[PDB]
Amino acid sequence: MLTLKILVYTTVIFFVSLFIFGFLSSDPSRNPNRK
Amino acid sequence: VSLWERFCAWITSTENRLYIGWFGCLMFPTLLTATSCFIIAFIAAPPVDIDGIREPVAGSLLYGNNIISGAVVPSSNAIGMHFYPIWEAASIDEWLYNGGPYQLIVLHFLLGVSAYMGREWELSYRLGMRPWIFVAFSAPVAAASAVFLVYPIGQGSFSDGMPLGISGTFNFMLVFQAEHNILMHPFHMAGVAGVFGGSLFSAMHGSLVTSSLIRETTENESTNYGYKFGQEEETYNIVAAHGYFGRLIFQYASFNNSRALHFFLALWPVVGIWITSMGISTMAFNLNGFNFNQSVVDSQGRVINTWADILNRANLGIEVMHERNAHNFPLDLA
Amino acid sequence: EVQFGAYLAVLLGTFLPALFLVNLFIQTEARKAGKAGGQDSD
Amino acid sequence: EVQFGAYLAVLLGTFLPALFLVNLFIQTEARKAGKAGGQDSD
Amino acid sequence: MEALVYTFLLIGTLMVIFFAVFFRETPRIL
Amino acid sequence: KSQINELSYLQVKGTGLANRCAEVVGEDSIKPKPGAKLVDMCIEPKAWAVEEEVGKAGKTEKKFVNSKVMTRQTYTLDAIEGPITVDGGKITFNEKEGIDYAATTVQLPGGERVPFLFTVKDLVAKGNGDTFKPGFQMGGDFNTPSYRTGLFLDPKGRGGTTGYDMAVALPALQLGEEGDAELFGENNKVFDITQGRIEMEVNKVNAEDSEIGGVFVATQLSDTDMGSKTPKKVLTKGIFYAKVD
Amino acid sequence: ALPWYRVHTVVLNDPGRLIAVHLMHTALVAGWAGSMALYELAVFDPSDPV
Amino acid sequence: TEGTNEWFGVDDLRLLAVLFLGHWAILSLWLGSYGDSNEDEDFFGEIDYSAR
Amino acid sequence: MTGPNPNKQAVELNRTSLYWGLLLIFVLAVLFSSYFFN
Ligand code: CLA
Ligand code: CLA
Ligand code: CLA
Ligand code: CLA
Ligand SMILES: CC(C)=CCC/C(C)=C/CC/C(C)=C/CC/C(C)=C/CC/C(C)=C/CC/C(C)=C/CC/C(C)=C/CC/C(C)=C/CC/C(C)=C/CC1=CC(=O)C(C)=C(C)C1=O
Ligand SMILES: CCCCCCCCCCCCCCCC(=O)OC[C@H](CO[C@@H]1O[C@H](CS(=O)(=O)O)[C@@H](O)[C@H](O)[C@H]1O)OC(=O)CCCCCCCCCCCCCCC
Ligand SMILES: CCCCCCCCCCCCCCCC(=O)OC[C@H](COP(=O)(O)OC[C@@H](O)CO)OC(=O)CCCCCCCCCCCCCCC
Ligand SMILES: CC1=C(/C=C/C(C)=C/C=C/C(C)=C/C=C/C=C(C)/C=C/C=C(C)/C=C/C2=C(C)CCCC2(C)C)C(C)(C)CCC1
Ligand code: OEX
Ligand SMILES: [Fe+2]
Repeated sequence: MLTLKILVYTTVIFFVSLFIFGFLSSDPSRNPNRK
Repeated sequence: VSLWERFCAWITSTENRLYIGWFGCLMFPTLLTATSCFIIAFIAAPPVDIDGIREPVAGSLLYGNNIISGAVVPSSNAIGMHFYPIWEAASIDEWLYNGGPYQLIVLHFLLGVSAYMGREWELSYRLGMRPWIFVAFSAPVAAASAVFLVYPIGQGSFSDGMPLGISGTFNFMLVFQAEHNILMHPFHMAGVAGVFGGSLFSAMHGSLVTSSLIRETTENESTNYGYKFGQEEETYNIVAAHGYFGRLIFQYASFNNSRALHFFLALWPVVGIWITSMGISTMAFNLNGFNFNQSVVDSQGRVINTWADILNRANLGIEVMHERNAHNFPLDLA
Repeated sequence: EVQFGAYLAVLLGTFLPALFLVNLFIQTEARKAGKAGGQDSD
Repeated sequence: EVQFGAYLAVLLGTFLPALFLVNLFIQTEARKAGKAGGQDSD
Repeated sequence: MEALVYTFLLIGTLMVIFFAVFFRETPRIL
Repeated sequence: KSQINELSYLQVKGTGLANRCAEVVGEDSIKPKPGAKLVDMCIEPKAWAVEEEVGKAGKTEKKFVNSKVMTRQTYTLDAIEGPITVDGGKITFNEKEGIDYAATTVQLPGGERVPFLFTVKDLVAKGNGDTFKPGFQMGGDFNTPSYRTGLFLDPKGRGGTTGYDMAVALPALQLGEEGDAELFGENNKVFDITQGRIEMEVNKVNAEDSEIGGVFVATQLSDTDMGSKTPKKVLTKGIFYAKVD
Repeated sequence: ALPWYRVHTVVLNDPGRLIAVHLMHTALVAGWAGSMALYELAVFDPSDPV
Repeated sequence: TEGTNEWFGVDDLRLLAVLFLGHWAILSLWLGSYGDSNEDEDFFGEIDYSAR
Repeated sequence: MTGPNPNKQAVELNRTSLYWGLLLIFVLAVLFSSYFFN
């Protein structure tokens, strides 16, 4: 009820931004082949 | 050296107890909220207007239920397809009345299962595995999104969605029979063949390995202790189980290749459940199964009954009785 | 009229502590058969 | 109205067979600690 | 009084799931 | 208002505006004509209260506790028509048509859900004087129908005008001379009509626009599910609005 | 070789497991008071507090 | 007000400052390592193993 | 984890002390049952 609502958009785009900037973090290079 | 690189090194570490990964960044917060709301809504949750007629259906344990009858009730017919979060409900009492937690559980479930699926990909990348276990898990993800997401979309309401329970499942299956005739639809036919075939080739492969085990134990200890973990010797005579099934049916019907054998175990169920979950999907938009009612006639023109006409009279019994107060007009358009 | 929570008091007051004391005896005899090294140690 | 003999069915159907399976594990670990000969055999 | 048994069966089932995941007998080569 | 009529349909929907009665502006007098017929009377309650046994310091006299509505925005009456007949002493109103019932459900402390049909069916209003004034005050009785029409089926499948009439999955109850007469009350479904007393009060009139509006107070009785329980007295308050024509 | 009434004296010369035990008595005391008070709210009836 | 056609469900002005400070608070973490790097260094691979 | 605890001991209960503890529970079950059933 507009105080809870603020709390959800924090928590969503906290973890969504960890997802988005996780695969931008040179993620294909993280393999057991090399580096 | 940086704080982000020391965080990416931890979150993608296979040296954790459970691999978290980048999909776990939105698997774990989603599925723990679908869980922690499910346990509360299954145990302690007030009754829910499902038919939109202000007749609240009890579904939790504190309101006199058990494991079988208790269920998280779907949302109201009054809401229908509208998004109904907590902050758009003006109190939690108004939220729990109108079928609140069904949308909170389901939407955090389908995000967490579609992230559990991508997490099975990710660890296969970091371990050197060939990647496609997550394609086999697409088959229950197709079926979970068919009864919780796609079928409420094409029917236009989450109230037609599947109730999160055990007796609510059979309320879902029978009402789906009367309104859509799923048993005559060839995609439920192609997945009954998927799980009857799947449980066949499971118990047929699991018997021929256990039949042809090599002597490594005594008769006092267990059969299973003849396998030391991580050994490089083959633990069963595969030529023996090939010569058995090569005589049990005939010679040319037997896979001598164990790789092509262990692929056919993954093909048959998964293709059977992809096809089935697109049976619920095409019947979400009212493209029903076959209808052979009044199909056999004599030369006079009188209707001769068939087995489909007996099956029709079972469908007419459920059709005239499902949601016995919600209807006002002669045709169940919804 | 008797109290129906007394069946749960007595029959768990018997079985749960008495099955406990059996376990301390079975693992006692297993340690003695464990050290002894003959036909039962494994 | 529920049957008051069902509490005795369930809570002994849980505890009596589940406390049985615990005992077979405790004496299993006691035999392994019995043969091993160090600090726990006695 | 009746639903108290159902709750104890459910959270008691989730206990042995917890112990099976974290206190598992870790398999070892050699 | 006319300000509401300025908007289109796509601007009103989803905003919760169609639930709310209009706000009349200004105060003057208006006289009902001989053939005067009331046009757009809407009634919307803004607060609800159910008579209960309240926990005071040492006493348990009956008082009204308030309650939170749980059906969302479906409480307002609308489009209520009716001719305004002129008796000599007092101007009267008798409603004829329009949406004059709005079923709703409020929740008490303790978790009890009390549904009630909020209605103004067969209303006979009577108010002092002839012309509508800011001091005008009319009211009268209305008949509440039952919350369920007699062909409603309960969970066992029993209704007043349809359904079974015995416990359908308890077939050994109708054995003996007594039958199932111990649970007789839950088999006989009785359609119930009660009374309600609304008291309206005009306080703001337009005469150049011929639309009035003021504060009411309505009391009635909640439902019983055809004799399943004792119904409870429900008080409510709000604002109304009417077009006098 | 401990008797059954001396089984919990392995924690005498171990401060690190003296805490883990004292935390487990705390997790049972606190879990009691939560699950006792949940049991009491299913039984309580606020109809007449007089 | 549910069925309003508002961007990302942003009903009030206060919810924007939540969104901007969520993407940027992790963006600034990300630029602490992958930002301020050479934007002109290529490869003829399928996959780059350049640096941290 | 850390290393193995040097405070590992073993628990014993001979056949004598089994019958004491069984008879202790059943006689307390005989005694206190009549009061619990009330
Ligand atoms: C991080 C994982 C996660 C995810 C994905 C969700 C997702 C959701 N939650 Mg949930 N929740 C979470 C964690 C999460 N939750 C946690 C940890 C808690 C506990 C505090 C909750 C508690 C909670 C409650 C209590 C409720 C929800 C609700 C919801 C739903 C709507 C919330 C909303 O407005 O989203 C905000 C989303 C956005 C603003 C969109 C972000 C998407 C970005 C912008 C990516 C898009 C990229 C863009 C298109 C690129 C454009 C490029 C341009 C050039 C065009 C949604 C399904 C509600 C619900 O389901 O009710 C039915 C609800 O009531 N959640
Ligand atoms: C259904 C979920 C799903 C899953 C498990 C995967 C899985 C995969 N995708 Mg993929 N993808 C999907 C949907 C999905 N995809 C969709 C729907 C799109 C179109 C928008 C894409 C576009 C896409 C591209 C362009 C790339 C991948 C890549 C990959 C691989 C690595 C993960 C990655 O970085 O992608 C990140 C994850 C996504 C892009 C999808 C996130 C899906 C979330 C977790 C659930 C579904 C939510 C929904 C689609 C988002 C709605 C937001 C809105 C409400 C605001 C992996 C095999 C990469 C790869 O390896 O290619 C070789 C790659 O570069 N995907
Ligand atoms: C001999 C009888 C028979 C058989 C074998 C089947 C077989 C099947 N029917 Mg069918 N049916 C029958 C008779 C039969 N039918 C009759 C008589 C009717 C009319 C009443 C129907 C009506 C009917 C309907 C209406 C539906 C089926 C469906 C299905 C399929 C179910 C598979 C499924 O959903 O798994 C797929 C797996 C899942 C859905 C589970 C997903 C779970 C996710 C991945 C994870 C969950 C994790 C969990 C929460 C926690 C994990 C544990 C935790 C501790 C970690 C299967 C092909 C369903 C279908 O078509 O497929 C959708 C369906 O909706 N049938
Ligand atoms: C602050 C409380 C406290 C603490 C921390 C201890 C701690 C200890 N006591 Mg001690 N003790 C206490 C109170 C306490 N005692 C009291 C109040 C008495 C009087 C009854 C005793 C009498 C006593 C004796 C006679 C002996 C000890 C011994 C011991 C040591 C080992 C305990 C053991 O092996 O039991 C293991 C116990 C069991 C395996 C099962 C016991 C089963 C009980 C009887 C019934 C079940 C308990 C029940 C569920 C508890 C309900 C909660 C209730 C307390 C509110 C340990 C240092 C022993 C010692 O000196 O160490 C060498 C010893 O011989 N204590
Ligand atoms: C002279 C007179 C008197 C005149 C009368 C004329 C007369 C004599 C008539 C009589 C003739 C008569 C009728 C005889 C015909 C005999 C006959 C065939 C009768 C039976 C009737 C009948 C309906 C039979 C058809 C049914 C039949 C047996 C079908 C077979 C089904 C089939 C082909 C299944 C294959 C499935 C399959 C691919 C399995 C492999 C996959 C699987 C996981 C297996 C496991 C497995 C396999 C391995 O391979 C190995 C290696 C290992 C490790 C392993 O895990
Ligand atoms: C009137 C119209 C007539 C029909 C018209 C045709 C329509 C389209 C037909 C589509 C054919 C697709 C061919 C795919 C071949 C392939 O899968 O190879 C995969 C391998 C290759 O074989 C392996 O091949 C290897 C040799 S090599 O790879 O092929 O060179 C060999 O090493 C190995 O031993 C051998 O097993 O085969 C196997 O492992 C066995 C599985 C075979 C699967 C084909 C059956 C069809 C699917 C089952 C039915 C659906 C299941 C769900 C039902 C509910
Ligand atoms: C919530 C969880 C509930 C937890 C409950 C679980 C614990 C319950 C059981 C534990 C107590 C067990 C007692 C074991 C008993 C036990 O094993 O005895 C043996 C024990 C000590 O024996 P030793 O030191 O010889 O032990 C050597 C070791 O090898 C084994 O203990 O004696 C005592 O501790 C004191 C004597 C009590 C013996 C009982 C004497 C009274 C006799 C019975 C009287 C009844 C007949 C009366 C006739 C009128
Ligand atoms: C029936 C009945 C009843 C009830 C009762 C009950 C309810 C009980 C319960 C009880 C309980 C429920 C109890 C519990 C207890 C427990 C315990 C005693 C435990 C212990 C623990 C431990 C042993 C731990 C361990 C560990 C871990 C896990 C990890 C780490 C390490 C350690 C060691 C810490 C009554 C009387 C009312 C009435 C009558 C009848
Ligand atoms: O909501 Mn659940 O079920 Ca699908 O059909 Mn129409 O809607 Mn209602 O009726 Mn029938
Ligand atoms: Fe295999």
